[PDB]
Amino acid sequence: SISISYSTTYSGWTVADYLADWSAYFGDVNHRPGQVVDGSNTGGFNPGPFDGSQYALKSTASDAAFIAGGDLHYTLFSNPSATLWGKLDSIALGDTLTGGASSGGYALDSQEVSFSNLGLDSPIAQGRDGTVHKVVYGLMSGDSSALQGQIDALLKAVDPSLSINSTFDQLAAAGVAHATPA
Ligand code: HEM
Repeated sequence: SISISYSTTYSGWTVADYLADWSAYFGDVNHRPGQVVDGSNTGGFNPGPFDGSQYALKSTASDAAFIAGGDLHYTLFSNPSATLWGKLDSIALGDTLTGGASSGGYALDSQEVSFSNLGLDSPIAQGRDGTVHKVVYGLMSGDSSALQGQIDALLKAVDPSLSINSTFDQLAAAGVAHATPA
């Protein structure tokens, strides 16, 4: 089942409000044709260069950052082009990204919320329609809708009363979340 970690700061927030707000603040890095700039809005893989157990990206304007964890692959120019696919187990949100391939991984100096045991697996053949691609490219674009839809499905699978409209505290009471010190 999905497992959610949250700073006590967010105990009374709904997941949806937290995500809508975090993503709006992270803001669109404009990773689109004509605007991709290596080292500015590409993010990076560990160990990389285009595959690894983590993909991480910091905002081009705020300190906000996220880390996707699992077994991830980016096709670059190979068919189907510009596709992130593979197994996505976790998404961590916060600010102040640190690390990288030369450190052995990425971390957030301030990790606010993480969603683990996501169990998302997208085959390469689905290309940019795959869930993994939609979730992460949505985040890169300042749009947590795809992530929200996957979290909602995972929460309903535990119990239909649970959803992104539950508070983190409600989800902790339901057995799927736990707090970390603020
Ligand atoms: C090491 C990380 C990455 C590098 C170096 C990279 C590089 C590129 C390059 C060179 C382009 C062509 C457009 C341009 O140059 O302006 C591009 C486009 C694109 N990339 Fe990335 N990318 C990375 C990560 C990702 C990730 C993780 C995703 C999805 C989750 C993604 C999704 C896309 C999409 C959707 C396009 C536009 C495709 C289109 O509409 O033609 N990229 N990327």
